Amino acid sequence: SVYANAMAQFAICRQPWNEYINLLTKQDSTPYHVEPQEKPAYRGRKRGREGWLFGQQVQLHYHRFPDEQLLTNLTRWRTGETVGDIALQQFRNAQPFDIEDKDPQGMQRPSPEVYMKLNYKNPATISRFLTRTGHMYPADILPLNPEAVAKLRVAKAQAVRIGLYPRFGNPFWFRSQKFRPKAYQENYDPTTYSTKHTMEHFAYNWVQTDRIRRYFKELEELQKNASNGARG
Amino acid sequence: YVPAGHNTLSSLRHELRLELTAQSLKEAWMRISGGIYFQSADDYYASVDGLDAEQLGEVLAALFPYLSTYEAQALVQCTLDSISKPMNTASRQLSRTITAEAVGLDNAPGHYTNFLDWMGRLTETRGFKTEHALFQFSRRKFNRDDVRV
Amino acid sequence: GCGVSLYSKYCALKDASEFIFDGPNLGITPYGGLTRLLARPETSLKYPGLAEFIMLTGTSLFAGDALRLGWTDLFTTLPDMSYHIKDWFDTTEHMHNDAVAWQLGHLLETCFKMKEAHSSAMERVAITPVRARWIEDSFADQPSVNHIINTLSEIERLPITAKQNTCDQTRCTPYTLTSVEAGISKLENHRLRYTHS
Amino acid sequence: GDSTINVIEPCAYDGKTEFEWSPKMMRRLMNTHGIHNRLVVYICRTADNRVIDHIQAVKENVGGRGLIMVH
Amino acid sequence: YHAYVPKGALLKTDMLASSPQLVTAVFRETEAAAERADRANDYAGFFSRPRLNYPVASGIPAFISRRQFDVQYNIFHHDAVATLNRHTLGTSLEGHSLETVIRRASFDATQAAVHTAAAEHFNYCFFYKSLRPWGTAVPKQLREAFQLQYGRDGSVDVVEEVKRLFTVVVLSHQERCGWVYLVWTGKQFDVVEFPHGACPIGSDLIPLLAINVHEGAYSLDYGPSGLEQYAQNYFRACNWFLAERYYLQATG
Amino acid sequence: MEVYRRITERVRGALWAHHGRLMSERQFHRILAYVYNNKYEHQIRFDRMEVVGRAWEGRVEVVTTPAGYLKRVRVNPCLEELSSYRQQQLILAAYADACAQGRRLMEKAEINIYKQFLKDLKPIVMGIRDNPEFYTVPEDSVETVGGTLHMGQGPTPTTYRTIPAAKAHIPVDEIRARQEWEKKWLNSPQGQSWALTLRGKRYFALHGPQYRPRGAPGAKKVTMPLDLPAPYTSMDERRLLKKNWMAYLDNKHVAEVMWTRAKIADREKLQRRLQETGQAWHRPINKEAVSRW
Amino acid sequence: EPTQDDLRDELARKSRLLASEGMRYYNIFWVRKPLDRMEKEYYELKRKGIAHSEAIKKVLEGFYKEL
Amino acid sequence: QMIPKNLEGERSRRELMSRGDTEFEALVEFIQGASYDQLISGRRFKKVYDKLSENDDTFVWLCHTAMSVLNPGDVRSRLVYNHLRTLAEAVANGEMTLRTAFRFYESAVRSPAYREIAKRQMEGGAATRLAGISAAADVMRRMGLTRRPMASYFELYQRIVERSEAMTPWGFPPLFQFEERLSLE
Amino acid sequence: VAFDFDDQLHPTRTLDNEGDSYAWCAEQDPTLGPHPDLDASFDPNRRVF
Amino acid sequence: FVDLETGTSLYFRDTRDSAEAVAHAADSKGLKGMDNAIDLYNEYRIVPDLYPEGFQWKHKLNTEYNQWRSNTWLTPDLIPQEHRGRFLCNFQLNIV
Amino acid sequence: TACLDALKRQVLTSFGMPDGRDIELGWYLPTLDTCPIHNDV
Amino acid sequence: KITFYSDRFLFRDLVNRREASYANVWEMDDPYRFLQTEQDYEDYWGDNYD
Amino acid sequence: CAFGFQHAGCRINLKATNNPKSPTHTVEGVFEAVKALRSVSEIAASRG
Amino acid sequence: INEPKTHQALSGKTASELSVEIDKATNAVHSKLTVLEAAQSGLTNYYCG
Amino acid sequence: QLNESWWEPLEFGWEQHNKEQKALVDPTEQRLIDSASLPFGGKIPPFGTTIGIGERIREIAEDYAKGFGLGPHGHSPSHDTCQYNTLNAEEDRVRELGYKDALVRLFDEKMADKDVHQWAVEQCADGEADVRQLLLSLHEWRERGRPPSLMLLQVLSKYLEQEIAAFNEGVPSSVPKLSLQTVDGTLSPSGNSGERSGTIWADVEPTAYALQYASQANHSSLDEPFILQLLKSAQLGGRNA
Repeated sequence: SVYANAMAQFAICRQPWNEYINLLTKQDSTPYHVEPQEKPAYRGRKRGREGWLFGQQVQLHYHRFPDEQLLTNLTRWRTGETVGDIALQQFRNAQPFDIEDKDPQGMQRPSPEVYMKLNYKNPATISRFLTRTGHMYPADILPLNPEAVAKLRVAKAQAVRIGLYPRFGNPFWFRSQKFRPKAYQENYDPTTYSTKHTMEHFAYNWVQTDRIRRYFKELEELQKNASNGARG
Repeated sequence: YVPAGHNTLSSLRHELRLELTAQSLKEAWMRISGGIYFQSADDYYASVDGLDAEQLGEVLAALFPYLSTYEAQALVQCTLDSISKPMNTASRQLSRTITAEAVGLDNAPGHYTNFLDWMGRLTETRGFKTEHALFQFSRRKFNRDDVRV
Repeated sequence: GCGVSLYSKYCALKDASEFIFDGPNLGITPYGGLTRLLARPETSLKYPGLAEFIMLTGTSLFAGDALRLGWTDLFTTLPDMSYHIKDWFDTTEHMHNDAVAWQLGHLLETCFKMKEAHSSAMERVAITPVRARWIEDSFADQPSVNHIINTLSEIERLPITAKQNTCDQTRCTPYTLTSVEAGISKLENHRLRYTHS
Repeated sequence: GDSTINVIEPCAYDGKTEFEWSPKMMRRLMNTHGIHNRLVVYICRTADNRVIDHIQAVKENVGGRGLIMVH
Repeated sequence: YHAYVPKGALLKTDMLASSPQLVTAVFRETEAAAERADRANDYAGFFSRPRLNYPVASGIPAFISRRQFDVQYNIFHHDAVATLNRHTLGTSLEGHSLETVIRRASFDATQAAVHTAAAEHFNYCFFYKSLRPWGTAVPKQLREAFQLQYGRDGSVDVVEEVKRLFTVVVLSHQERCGWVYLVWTGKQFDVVEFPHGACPIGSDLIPLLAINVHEGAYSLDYGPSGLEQYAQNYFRACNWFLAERYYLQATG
Repeated sequence: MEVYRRITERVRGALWAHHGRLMSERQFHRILAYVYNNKYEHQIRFDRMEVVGRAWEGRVEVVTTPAGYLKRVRVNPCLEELSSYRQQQLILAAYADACAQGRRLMEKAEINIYKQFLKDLKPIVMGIRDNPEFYTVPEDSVETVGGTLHMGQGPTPTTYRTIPAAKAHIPVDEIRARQEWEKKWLNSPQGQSWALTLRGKRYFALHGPQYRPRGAPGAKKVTMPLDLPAPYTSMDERRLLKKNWMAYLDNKHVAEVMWTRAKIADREKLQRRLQETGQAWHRPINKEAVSRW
Repeated sequence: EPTQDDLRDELARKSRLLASEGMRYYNIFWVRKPLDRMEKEYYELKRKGIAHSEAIKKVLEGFYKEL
Repeated sequence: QMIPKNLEGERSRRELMSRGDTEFEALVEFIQGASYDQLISGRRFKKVYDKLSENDDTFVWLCHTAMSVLNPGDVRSRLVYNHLRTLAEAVANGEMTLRTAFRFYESAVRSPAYREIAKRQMEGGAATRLAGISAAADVMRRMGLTRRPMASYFELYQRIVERSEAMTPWGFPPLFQFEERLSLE
Repeated sequence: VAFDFDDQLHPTRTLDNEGDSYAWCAEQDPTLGPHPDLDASFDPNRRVF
Repeated sequence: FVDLETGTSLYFRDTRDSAEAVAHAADSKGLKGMDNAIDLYNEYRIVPDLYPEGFQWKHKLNTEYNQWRSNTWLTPDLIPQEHRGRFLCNFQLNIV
Repeated sequence: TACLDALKRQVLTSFGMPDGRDIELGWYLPTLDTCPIHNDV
Repeated sequence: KITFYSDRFLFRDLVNRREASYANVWEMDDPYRFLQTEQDYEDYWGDNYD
Repeated sequence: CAFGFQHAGCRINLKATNNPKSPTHTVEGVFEAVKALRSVSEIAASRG
Repeated sequence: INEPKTHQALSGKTASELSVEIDKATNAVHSKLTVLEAAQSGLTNYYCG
Repeated sequence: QLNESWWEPLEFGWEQHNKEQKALVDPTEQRLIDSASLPFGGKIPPFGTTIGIGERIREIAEDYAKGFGLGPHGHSPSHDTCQYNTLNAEEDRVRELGYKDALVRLFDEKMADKDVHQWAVEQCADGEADVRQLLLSLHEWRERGRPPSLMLLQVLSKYLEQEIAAFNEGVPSSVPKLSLQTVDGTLSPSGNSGERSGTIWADVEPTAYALQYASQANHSSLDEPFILQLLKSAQLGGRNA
């Protein structure tokens, strides 16, 4: 306008409805948020509805809804066992891990520095993507970025041309091991494809659950032993 | 997520706390009784073999005198129930029913906690144990003697 | 267009609705059938004199005050609510008054009658409780406009501390850029960055 | 659940074959065994560079290039 | 309209002498009620002020006054439940009914505020229930239960002996802050007394009548000097149906 | 029209929800047809009469039938030269003024329609209502499975009662006594003389049915007003249950849905009444009148 | 199908009591939540001009205080 | 063959009214195999088992509805409640299949701007199931699906409790989920 | 080139800097978030690998 | 629709403005025309009656209707479960 | 925030207002934008 | 016929009906308000040879 | 005629030498076509 | 109403056309509801000037 | 009561009319309908079983039992959302109150064994009041809870005056006090606000009234020899039906 100064002093702007709505209280609220897993996608008239991850026909999860631990554990709740329940707390809404490939074919591996250090005079950063014999780890196994694979084939087979990488082998293997991610020893990367690892862990933690149970049942045995040994 | 206020690396050599919690009672008892744990009040009572409820109610009305009569018994039951699983008895159950009933329709939007309580109310009826029996019958957890009885 | 909207027997406002009955600013009598909505006994009662106020002083009403005058029942906060009406009335099937009444009323209830997803601190209100008092005092029952200009001259002189100079938190005129970082980023187009810091 | 365009066909699966419709051809479509039937709508582009259905084409007795059949 | 008409106001057979001020002041109130009620629904919590099954337009008849009962209900119980929803919402005991907060944060210091709030909340609920606008003659399944306990070569005044015991323990409470309940102890009746911070569920007893001897509970109706008249009047507005049908499920 | 559709829909729902009686839709539509022929018989002679409007100062004289049929336009020849447009708008304003007049009489006779149809639906609501078995409660009472709880707001209403707690007093009694007073009068000194006066011959004519000759239209004798004591007359549900229960269920189902919707009408008329006189608020704030049930 | 359809990350990773304050056993879906009111507080602060990291701390400190 | 008796008027209704509690009388006939002159027979047990599992269809359905339908409107609202009642009513009484009836449920008309009303109430979309299961128990206790009322609720409750233990305990492969050609044991 | 009902169609490639795509809703409700139908780098000639 | 009460207010939407409804400015009180109820019996039939009532008498059972009017009640094992008490048509079987 | 609060009090004084007045300050850029201030930085 | 009329075919007829008034009631409703041309009159009174 | 079609005509395969023909395929084909048929009122409503 | 270049300010002719399209729609037989509004293509904030 | 011939076997209100004949009439000349002769166990058969007799019976019973009108919350009971009687809360409330009246409760606790004829020929003098009318309204007010009539209410005002005062002792200035006043002949307890008798309920269903009332068994609803009556009742115990 031209001359709005009078009533433009108390202008009544618009209210934050987007914020109000986003900050309403939701019947689906979660203490710790988790992005739901992918649904089955119709793969053709030959293949029907299959998920992509391994071909599941459902949505991999453990608990969907806000109640399904409470509803499962109702009578405990009405006798009052679920006031202190930490078994209804830690695992009220535990959803499965990102059991997938965030970037499957490996577009994000390696890290940008590694390219610039992937040249011919760089057997050090070459040999951190080749097998202990110089073999590339196959694309199904170590999914590399295509540019990485190109720079790497030419970098290895140029270093080998000028004789600055062994025509066979991996001279930087143990030094390279620090960069290569030691995974199946202690830490459990839930997105591993080794299932021996997952079974070690399921055992070891089932070992420990059985260990609680063992310790306390033998303590109760000891108690009933001390009964007759102390009173009679 | 590790729940709130629940300490993980808490030991027994870790000094005792002060909060009247089920976890606190259970760990203090782990220090105290060495290894006794009861699946309810009545495992402890089958261990004590003839100590009734009043037989500890009077003990504690004495032990701490500013408590009233039934309140001594209540401390009894509560320490039991807190180092155990809470008990299934017509006493507690009529407490719950009379109380929720005097409480009335609630302020959760869809009478939600009322429906939680009523889905509890009929979960401890005979009809529930009747149908639980019928369901188990459909599963054959029994034997010839059961059939005959 | 004020009369257009407010006279359709289902006038769903939004938080974008605002009725500029501001006529005389162009030197005309206000026009548009809203004058009788303003001369509704109900407004003259609820925010008295504000009836005369909107006519004479060019001021805009809004979603909230349009609601409180008792003007329109409906009010949305949804996106593309026209489309959400259209597809609902597609899925509808029977064209009998007993069926349209429900297939309609149900949408009014679900997306429009401000139930359980609303808040008065959330609606544009331009006669907010203070302003209601201001205006009932200043504008009600003064049979002229020179009347009102004397009656308001006084209320400019009444100092800040009087027992009738009611402050108000203001939904202040926002600035242009809301932040001084944005001010500097706006300036850097009119300048030449230097080739080192 | 099903599309309102039940079927839709081109008058010609070819472009090199323009099918000019006689006004009588287009009058023997709206005449199903004695029942006047404007059901299946046929689009034909007249000589006036207008694009009209066969119904307004035979209400003015002009026939046009065949464009589509649809119903 | 009942859903919009604000939560305390009273529509009327409008007088048609409704002045502009007459209308503008009540609208100003309703707009106040509107934002305080859009404020209640975010100050709000798990528990709520139990509704009562009877009118209290005037006083609960021949016992209490409109103003006196609106005092307790509207301020003191609303206080109790409001601090309960301050205190339980957000502690390891959240959102299971009073019957489980009481019992699992009972007899405890480190949660003393919690248990006090809980018990007082219930207490108010039960007094509310145990009233009734014109009193229930003690029923025939109940009077005999009280004959079995307090009949000592007696006449029809055995429930009168129990009223005697009611008034007796009303006055044998002195702090003038608390509750006197007739209960069923799991073996026999006894008019138990109650501090501020306890309930018959902390006491494990079956509440069969709820009396409120808080100084504030009769300050306005008769004052502290009319406590005996109040402990009497309460029996023209107690609900021996509630009492008796609780007693029967109590026994078996 | 919908005034009388609303009225008789609410009366239908009444004579059912206030007594287990159903009105026969044969009758329900004989009522509305009598109102529609009320309007046709007004419109008939309304089309033998004229309303005259006139534009500025009376230069254009538009002669019309009150229904709005422009019959004649006498014009001043200072108007033939305005334009084609302004001629249009001026004759249109003259038409509009005449229409205002005719519709003024039209609304002055639609109140006569209201009133004859009301004298008509009198003995029916007087039937359902002016019987010993007619009683309501206060609209605020929380009607419970076994009766009606009490209100809390606006204490001590004023329960009326339209009926003499004495013995029965019915309009047929009143009218028979009316003719008896009339008789004693036409016997009395002022009676027999006023009867020979114009004031008496005029009354005799405009109100003496038993004096219509053989042939004249109108009531040809004197009539007592009608008597339809609902709670003492099973109206239709008897016939419906005898013949077929299907029609019974649906006829009562409609009468009940009709009363239900007249209730919804009172509810929304009240809702605006409150948002007008400052009782209620434009969006729900008082949920506990719905959420505590 | 409309039926089968489907920041506070850090307001959680900094306080496990802030998450669960209505949602430990079953999301108490009608009481206003501390995570909620802290989101509201966060946005008010960041529009008052406090940087992201510092509004994080001030939100958490205001919560800890009101606890 | 599971051929139901084609009913009639008085005579079939005599045979049908004098039935009494078939589930019990089956149990009577099963146990009576414990008497001296009879043996406990798997055929009697299986007639009992089917006379008790008669309402398998309605129960498996309503359990799917409660627990596999993210965001089912307001089921306690009489609209969706009537969708539920009429569908489950015609799931028993065989007029509808489980699969088609579930599609009718998840497709019935609920509320305009449905996603928009949802994304206001639900973070991940999947609402609380208590309204759902209360609605379904109300369904089977309003419709006399069972002769002994608490049975409806008990099965409705326990089947849900038991499934609550499975991995992906709330996804069902649409083929095997309800009836079709090829099913699961 | 053909879009389903409940499936969102393409996002509009904003200007490069994408500071003002939220500043040009300054007229709008103050708190509006980023528009879901806006994009800095939506290129429909992007060849997927 | 008549059951679920929602929307029965619209038939009395005219009472938005009390003064206007009493004034009867526009006849258009009706949700669909001049009256709330004008031609409830014809005008609504204009829509292609895709889902018609059909046979809806509960006078005598589905079974007894099927039985009086059809040669299928005689042949019970033939009609599968869904169609059982339904048909009122005398089906001729032609074995191709 | 010290200097800005000083500035706000001085502004109120030279303005003829109390010091505890609810006052926000806003840059007025060379381009007729306005950009509120809250800090010392 | 199998003509499909667009949703608002009747607007022309509807405004002609909303506006057309009649000198009196009987011109408003008489049995020959249908009959417009000699074709209409003969197709009506063809049966009636008299 | 078992459907009641007074004015209709079905043709299959263009001619009875065109394979496949069989009593099965004939009954199946005609019933499939009668299924695919849309009513006129349904056509109209579909076009609104 | 599609008229943002003049802020939805209806000309005389446009209001004469609108008086007829409004009732042409509110007289059609398959009209249950008539959502009348302004199609501000991003060029105005006005409903009907 | 359908005029159709399939309806009358399953006597429709069998168990309810039984409850009413058990409660509100003497066991000496009265009826009782039996689920034995009643088809499906007397109760309705479950859903899947009967090919539709029980179906259409439930459906007619439904449509005749549906409640219509606005309720205390502003909705027909089948409005889309506004639920009533949630978890039977209305019968909960009506139990936790009962339809119990101060005035008749006091008349009881006063007479408490008297034969009503005895009391009536007492309170009616020779010419003061007619025993016919006073007995009539006495009964119709005693059972089948009504507001007591004018004459009978004044007779109560005089006769109960001691218990009336004992009710009227401890009132403060503001509370209600049972004031048997008939300023206007309006007997509606909302017109008196329930003071002319101690009634919550502005109009009680006569029969749910009489059901609670006859369950209050201080009246001699068993003409038997007394020690036999109490012996049978005790021995056959609390499940005597």
